[PDB]
Amino acid sequence: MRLDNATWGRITFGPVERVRKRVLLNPLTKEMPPDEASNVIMEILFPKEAGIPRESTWIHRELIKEKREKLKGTMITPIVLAYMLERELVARRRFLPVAGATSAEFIEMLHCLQGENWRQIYHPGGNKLTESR
Amino acid sequence: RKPVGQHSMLEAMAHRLRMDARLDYESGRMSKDDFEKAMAHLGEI
Amino acid sequence: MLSNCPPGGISMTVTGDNTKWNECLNPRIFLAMTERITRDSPIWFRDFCSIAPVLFSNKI
Amino acid sequence: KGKQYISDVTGCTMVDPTNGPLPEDNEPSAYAQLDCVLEALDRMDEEHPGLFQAASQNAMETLMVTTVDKLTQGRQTFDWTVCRNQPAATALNTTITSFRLNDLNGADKGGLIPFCQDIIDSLDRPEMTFFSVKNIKKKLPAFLIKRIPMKVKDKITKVEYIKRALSLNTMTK
Amino acid sequence: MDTFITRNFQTTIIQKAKNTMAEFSEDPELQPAMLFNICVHLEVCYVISDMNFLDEEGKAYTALEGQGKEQNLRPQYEVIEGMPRTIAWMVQRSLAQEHGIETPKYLADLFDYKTKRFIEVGITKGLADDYFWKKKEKLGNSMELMIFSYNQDYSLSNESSLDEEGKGRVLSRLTELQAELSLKNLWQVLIGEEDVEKGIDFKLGQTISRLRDISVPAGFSNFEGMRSYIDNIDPKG
RNA sequence: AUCUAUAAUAGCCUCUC
RNA sequence: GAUGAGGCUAUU
RNA sequence: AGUAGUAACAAG
Ligand SMILES: [Mg+2]
Repeated sequence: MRLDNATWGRITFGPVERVRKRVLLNPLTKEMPPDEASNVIMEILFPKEAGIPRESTWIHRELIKEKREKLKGTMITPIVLAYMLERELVARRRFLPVAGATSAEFIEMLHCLQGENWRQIYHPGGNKLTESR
Repeated sequence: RKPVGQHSMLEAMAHRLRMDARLDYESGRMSKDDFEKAMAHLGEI
Repeated sequence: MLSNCPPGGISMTVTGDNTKWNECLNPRIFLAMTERITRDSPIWFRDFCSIAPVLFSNKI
Repeated sequence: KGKQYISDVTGCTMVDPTNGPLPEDNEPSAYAQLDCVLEALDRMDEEHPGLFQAASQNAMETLMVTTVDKLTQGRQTFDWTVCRNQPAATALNTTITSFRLNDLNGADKGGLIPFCQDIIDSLDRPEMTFFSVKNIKKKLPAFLIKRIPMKVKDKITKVEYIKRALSLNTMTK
Repeated sequence: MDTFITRNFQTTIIQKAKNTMAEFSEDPELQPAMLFNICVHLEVCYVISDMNFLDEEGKAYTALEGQGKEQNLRPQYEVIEGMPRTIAWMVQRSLAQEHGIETPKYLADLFDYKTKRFIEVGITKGLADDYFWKKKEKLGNSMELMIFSYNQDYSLSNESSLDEEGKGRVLSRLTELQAELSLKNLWQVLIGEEDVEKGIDFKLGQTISRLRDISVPAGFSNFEGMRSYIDNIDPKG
């Protein structure tokens, strides 16, 4: 949907200086470190065999309930749902060469945004955060 | 998630099945006869 | 390194590989390295780190 | 050109080039000098205060929170019970079972430190009992030889086990 | 020392206490007092857990002689302590999930189905009320806790869930234990506060020690000389 | 300001004559 | 018969 | 034969 609801500007030919930076690959509505995400996933899908109720999960308690509301009667294998939740929560950050656009919405199109000798104007769809602006 | 424990797999599985049977019986999932059979099997193990 | 070159001097780059890198490195030197690195560690950890070079010194 | 002797543990021929004579030409030389290595390490330490201590502390903590199953993450590993190559998990499980045979139950504690202590103690056992694979050969006319492997108990001495534990299985890349 | 514990406490109690200490990484020999405390705690837990049984109508009834095994189907109380941490936590989480109650932050000692509550039974040497309040400091109302003492002092929680006969039997068993340990001259053994620092142990055997000894460069007799040389000598220049 | 944190399997690339 | 380490990638 | 190249296959 983000790709489809996108506008493409002009393409310019000229030098492009790209710097290798650690950037987020895909946008996430909610982002937490892998340990916190794993704890939240265990609470959502396997509450019985979850272990110590770590205090770090407190902030996400409400969220857990929401997820337990959506997956109350799902006949999908629990591991696939767990990895769906990891995709939606766990962040993938990689060192990539970027030039003037590091937001995750732009990293998805990075292959099309620019090379070493050309720039492509791209307007991703959806909504953007105030912090990025 | 990698399970953790220094006890045997048999003991963990037996305790898990005992808890499942007891909670099913208390919640009405399991009737009298099936609960008795499960308890007998667990005691035998 | 380029910015640190003294003014009016010359900076030269050597592209090099080490010949017989594996044949010439000695596990005893690695035991000495492990002993030096774990200077301020508890004795048990020092012995644990020393085990592997000791095993490699007597490899078959 | 280093010191040649006979190993008192295995009886093998051992060559020690460290602290040996300095090379007199440009041929490859393994005669590293301990004093120079220590001087280089001291220079590294004084360029990087606290680096060695921090690294040792981090490694100690990681080892303290490391489990035996970490050894299952490798590829084909040398199995001493069968003197072959087997998947890392298979070799680890076979070693654990053999240790259980020889009164070595450190792996049950879960941590890697007890398992390595078990390995160290196993190096001291006067005799080692394990499970090995033996092939039964049958004549299938075509005649061809059909191999049926099966598990059988086996025993080796202290020296044979020590040599096997120190053995490296070589192949071609 | 350990002979009294083995003779008095059953095999299961000692086994579970040893397993719990191993989970907590405490050497039983260096701390026999903790072993004894865990054994008595588990003994009282089982004593209370073996006094009621739920019936077909979901009401508690006592136990007596002449009853068959079939009649005793589901115990009134479920025991949490004396079990591996993982299994106990799984049991507690399952009970909380299936009884619509939030999981308490700390592992409980017993669970009562009649009142559907977690009970933290404790043993104190001093004032019962002081220990009761101190345990109240952690959660207070999330887990109704009851404290017993060696001086026949009890602090039952607000919601009493036991009769006088069981409390009297527990106190009598504790008093008998006190008498037998006093006449056997073991009270001073337990009272002693002897807990020195304990850390990881990694000892080297004969074979590995000899391998390390012959694994040194030329000019060193053994590994001890190597280690001293590395630690002390200055290689400058 | 991504520094933290990160289960497993498989693949591709790089690193004795 | 096909190893160790590092990086990236896909999947559970 | 051939492939191939410091050692193999050309069925087991
Ligand atoms: Mg090079």
